[PDB]
Amino acid sequence: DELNLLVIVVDANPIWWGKQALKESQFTLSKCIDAVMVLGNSHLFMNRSNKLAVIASHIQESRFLYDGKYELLTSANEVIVEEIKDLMTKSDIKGQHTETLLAGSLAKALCYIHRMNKEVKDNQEMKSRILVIKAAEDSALQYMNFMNVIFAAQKQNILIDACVLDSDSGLLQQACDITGGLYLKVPQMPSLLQYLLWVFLPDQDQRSQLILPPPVHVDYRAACFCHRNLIEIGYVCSVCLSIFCNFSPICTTCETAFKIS
Amino acid sequence: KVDEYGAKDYRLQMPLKDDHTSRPLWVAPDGHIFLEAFSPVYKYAQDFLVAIAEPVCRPTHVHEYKLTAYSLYAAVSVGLQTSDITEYLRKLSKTGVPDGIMQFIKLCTVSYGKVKLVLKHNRYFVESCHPDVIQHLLQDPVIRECRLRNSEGEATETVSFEVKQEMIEELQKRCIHLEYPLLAEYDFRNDSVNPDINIDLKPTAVLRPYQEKSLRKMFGNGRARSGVIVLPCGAGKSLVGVTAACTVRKRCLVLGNSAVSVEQWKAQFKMWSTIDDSQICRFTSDAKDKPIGCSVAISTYSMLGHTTKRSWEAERVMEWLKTQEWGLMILDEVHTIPAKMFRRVLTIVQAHCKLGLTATLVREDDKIVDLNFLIGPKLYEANWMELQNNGYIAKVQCAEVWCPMSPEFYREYVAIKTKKRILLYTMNPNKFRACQFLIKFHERRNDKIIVFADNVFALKEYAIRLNKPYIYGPTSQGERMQILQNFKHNPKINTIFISKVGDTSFDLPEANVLIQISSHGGSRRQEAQRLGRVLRAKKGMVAEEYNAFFYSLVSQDTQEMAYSTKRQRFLVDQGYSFKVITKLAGMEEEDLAFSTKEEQQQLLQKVLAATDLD
Amino acid sequence: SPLDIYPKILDFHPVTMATFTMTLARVCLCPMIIGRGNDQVAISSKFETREDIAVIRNYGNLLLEMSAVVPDGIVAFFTSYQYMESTVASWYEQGILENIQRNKLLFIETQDGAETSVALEKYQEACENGRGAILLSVARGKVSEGIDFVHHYG
Amino acid sequence: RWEGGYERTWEILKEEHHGQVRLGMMRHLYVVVDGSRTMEDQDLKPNRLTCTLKLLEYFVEEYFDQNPISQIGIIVTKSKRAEKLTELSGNPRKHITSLKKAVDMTCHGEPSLYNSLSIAMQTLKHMPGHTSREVLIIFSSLTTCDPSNIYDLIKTLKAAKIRVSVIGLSAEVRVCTVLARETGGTYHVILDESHYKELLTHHVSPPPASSSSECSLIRMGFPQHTIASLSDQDAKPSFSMAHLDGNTEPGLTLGGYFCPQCRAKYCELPVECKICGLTLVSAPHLARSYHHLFPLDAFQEIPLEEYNGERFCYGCQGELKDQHVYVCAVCQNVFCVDCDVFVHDSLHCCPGCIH
Ligand SMILES: [Zn+2]
Ligand SMILES: [Zn+2]
Ligand SMILES: [Zn+2]
Ligand SMILES: [Zn+2]
Repeated sequence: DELNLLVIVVDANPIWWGKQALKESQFTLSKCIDAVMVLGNSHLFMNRSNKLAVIASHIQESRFLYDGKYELLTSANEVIVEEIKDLMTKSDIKGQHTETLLAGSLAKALCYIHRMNKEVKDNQEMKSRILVIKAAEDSALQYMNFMNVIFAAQKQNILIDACVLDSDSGLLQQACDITGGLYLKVPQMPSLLQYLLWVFLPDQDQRSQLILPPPVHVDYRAACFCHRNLIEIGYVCSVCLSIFCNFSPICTTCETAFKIS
Repeated sequence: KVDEYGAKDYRLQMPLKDDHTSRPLWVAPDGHIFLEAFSPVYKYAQDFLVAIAEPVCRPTHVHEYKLTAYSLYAAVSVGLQTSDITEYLRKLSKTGVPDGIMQFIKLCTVSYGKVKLVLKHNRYFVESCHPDVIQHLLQDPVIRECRLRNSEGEATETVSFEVKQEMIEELQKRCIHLEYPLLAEYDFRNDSVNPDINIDLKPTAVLRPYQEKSLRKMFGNGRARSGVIVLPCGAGKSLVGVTAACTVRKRCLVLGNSAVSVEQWKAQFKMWSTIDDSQICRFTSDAKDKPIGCSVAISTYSMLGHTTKRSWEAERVMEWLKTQEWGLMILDEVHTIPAKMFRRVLTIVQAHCKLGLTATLVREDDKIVDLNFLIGPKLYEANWMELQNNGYIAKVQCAEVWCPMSPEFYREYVAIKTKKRILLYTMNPNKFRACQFLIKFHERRNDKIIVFADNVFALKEYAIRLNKPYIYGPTSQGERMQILQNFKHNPKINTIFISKVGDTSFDLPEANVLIQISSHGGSRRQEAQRLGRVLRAKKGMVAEEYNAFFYSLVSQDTQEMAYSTKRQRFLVDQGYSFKVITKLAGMEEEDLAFSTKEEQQQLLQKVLAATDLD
Repeated sequence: SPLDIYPKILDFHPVTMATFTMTLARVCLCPMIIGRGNDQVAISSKFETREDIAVIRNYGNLLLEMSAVVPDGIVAFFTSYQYMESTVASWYEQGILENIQRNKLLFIETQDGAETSVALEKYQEACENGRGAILLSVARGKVSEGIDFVHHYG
Repeated sequence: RWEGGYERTWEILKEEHHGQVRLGMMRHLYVVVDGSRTMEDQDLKPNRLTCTLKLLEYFVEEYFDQNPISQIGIIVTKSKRAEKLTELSGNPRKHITSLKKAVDMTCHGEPSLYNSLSIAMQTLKHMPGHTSREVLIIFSSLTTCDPSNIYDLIKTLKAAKIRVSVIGLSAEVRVCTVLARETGGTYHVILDESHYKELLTHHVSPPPASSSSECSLIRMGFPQHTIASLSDQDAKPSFSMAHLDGNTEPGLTLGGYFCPQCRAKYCELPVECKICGLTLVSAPHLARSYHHLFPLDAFQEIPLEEYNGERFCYGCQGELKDQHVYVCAVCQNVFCVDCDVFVHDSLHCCPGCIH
């Protein structure tokens, strides 16, 4: 009855992969896509009850991806190969927006998980996990929506694993900490697939008996809005929850004067 | 036709129609009918089958009823014709109705309602609108002897004729042989000979839906009709009798097994009927009242059946009864009637309407077919499980507890082949320990414990060893009543040993735990009746499915096993289940009697001292 | 209720005789008739049946259930003072009245208006103080004449 | 006289957000639970006590999930007395344990609302004005015993600006109605277990702040999870201050959370520091209530036949076969019923709006 859904989110920023191609490094985006497809094939391979949901997170929007080879696996891969080429051929950069729409893809994934869970037979239980791979820089404005996604996932108890390639993002660290997911940076991108298999592929119950790398320490410092500087103790607004390092009689954000005698 | 598997191949004679789910009835050509209780049309089919068919098995799901000529005559007396019944069967039978079944109904229905017997001026007249059948009946020599003739030997002449009272019962058997059953129709409202009685129903009396339904079945077309009604013990049977007597309002006679039942009936009439106490008299050997002005009389079979010389006052009472014309008579525990002495009472008493009320009808002597003409067809019999669900009766929790025989007892059990063998298995020390443990458990549970033991010696031994009250043969009435009233109220007394007298000789105070140790030998009706009488609905445990507790201690590998199985046949037919329990948890922790071997050896000595003479 | 009896009683002809039906967006009234007791005893108030102890006990059980269920405001109108006093005495002897008092406080009027007024004031104060108060009056007493009930009183 | 005739032959025949208004950012909630004889009633299966306490555990879970900066106190009024079942704190585990222990209690006596309200007022007397004072009362029985006038206590609560909301079980009580209306709280009545859950969920959400609500600049600290390694010479195991409060021997933990103001060591967060009174919080805890600041408005409902557009949901790519389609106000996307429900109830954000 173990219905395990493995959600895959891909950092499809064209800028980072274009630069990497300019670097002519050992690892390319095609290798990342192949590794993702292999991981999904193995996930469906482990058990029939296991299901796969793959969504591509591109700057323009989020795309739902899904001869000696398994027929259903062959069809799924050719579908995915069709989807990625379809996106890339139509991938036109029109605008100065560079940050990946990380939050929106997560919201779409959560909605799909909810839809499938409603469709789950009541005789069976659906464990769901989301795997996200990080390549380009993190997004700044999506912080509120990212926190909302984290809160919703923790409410529905969905593990979220973040995989770092080049750029570390403390947001992903905190997300994995709160959600209980696994966070790790892979230095050898070509070896990356094994890190997915050795760590991300096993289920959390399986990971319990298995010996795992220790979790990375995560900080939760706060930046005071008037200068965005990290502090230890700060003054919090009782109205709009704004943080101020210096005592103020009037709040800047909610425009409320502090009634202190 | 019979298949090789023993099933009778009825496929050829039962043409199935596609209305499967809608039609819930199966009509086998053997006369048996099957109904599915889970069908949405169960209630209507149940009510229809009650009037037309005699129940056989009423388990949870699939009920089996039977068709008899008596059932058909009862349905006709209700007022249902052949065409409507056949149409309803067809609308409910899953397959085609067999023609032989149809022919059987056709044969029975036509002959019904032909011969009528009327009692007027202490004279019994047989009348019919068809003198051809009447003239045909004159041919029978038995009828010729039964038909009243002049003192000169000459037979007397809408044409009817008087009939000898003492020859009525033999004529009744002849009517079945003549295939013309008597019609017991009473002028409920048209009576003028017998004056009414100022007796009514007090407002405290409430008729439950099944009670009112049974009464309405009895009173066909507003006219009282003699018959037999089966009511479970504790379902207000006495209330139903009082209600029927108040309804008829004519001269009412009731017969009970013992004077205790007489007192119960008198209290019931005082509790519900509006008749004056002065008009109520008991024809008992101890409490005597003049028959004059006795609007309603309560008596016993032995008093009326006392063939030996009675008291001179009893002679006057009998003369008054014979002179008195009884519009209504009430009989209790109808299963006792088939006895010759009690049957003679029916001839003795001249009564128009005779209604019998009882809890069971399975006589081990199968003397019930003739009983159909002694009184009439069975009018009604409620579903016990249905009353359990409705909460009218306590839902009994039934257990069969297997007690292994002691090998020394078992060796002696094999040794004896005679009637003395009863004491061997009825005095099992392991059974004694199990009984002691159960008594401790229920006393800690604070329940009323009734120990039923047919053997007098076994009952006295158990009661003395356990230091509990015992009831046996003589049982002086004052001491009996004292012990009963102590049991009802005194919390110190909650364990009463009652011998065979507890069945019908007196009323049993309501209890919850009934432990049966000794058996009559297969009295499937007597012990079931006593069980139903013991256990009644109890407030507080209404929600729970097990508010009444019954346990039967059976000696393993003995002839008691076969007796228990034969006995529970009727209760299983009533849908009651019995769970077999061998191991009693908690006995090892508790210390009980005969813990050591020689104690059981001493008990064996005591029992063997009681040889075949005892 | 009868629109024609009054012209006969007062010996005159009103020009207009119209009854204004009440339209409710919310059904604020639940008139119910209970003539069957717990034991299915026929409930009646005829003087022949007023002395029945069974009806007294049925009324006591109904009152106890109402106090245990219905909110604080309870008023019960009997048919006569003597019958009400006899029923109250019977309930006190039966012991049911103690449970009723435990559920909600009990107040019974008497002949004198002055003490009756104090009893009514105590009843209203108890209702306003959150403790269930039960009033027992007669249909022809002063309560039915000039005493009005607030929503939490009626 | 019904015995004349009876036949059943014919029966055998063929056949809710408010506006952009200030709310209760800081909450001091006290829950009042009745313990009278009426709690044994089976209005909610199996009885009032068990269902009420299970719903209370669920309510505490949701309340701490949505209000990290709130506090919970549990009071049981039994036998005309008031007993503080649980101390005022933010720990969900202790509250759940206390409720589980109270599941097997004995319900007897009568409620004493006066004493319970007096205890709550005394407890919340010293709380700061900016923090909201909220009281929830579960009233099973319709009657209570009060040693003194309750209207004086009502005046005291009004002067102390304490909000009290009551959810009765049988019917409405006039005194409780007046109390809730004057204190600014809301009075409700249980219809069934589902309605009980609905009312509890509604009361989870912060209440709107009245005009009298203060606006003060409160100072809070945000320590990290200082973990010491035994290989380092600077590893100082120390017992937790919260763990010292208990009877069991505190666990000597190598590291943890240390107060930036007085170096007080705590293993549980977010908990205000006991020594200096500083409230030690974390950034997600503050952000956990941000959705209340920007509620998600209801989307426009247009049936599929009336919508001439995409037949795939924007949220789950599911083919739109439902009778109703929910279109956003901002980005005007297409969402099915399930996605619309989940977004409004939990996500509180529109995917296209993020885009
Ligand atoms: Zn502010
Ligand atoms: Zn500190
Ligand atoms: Zn959707
Ligand atoms: Zn939108």
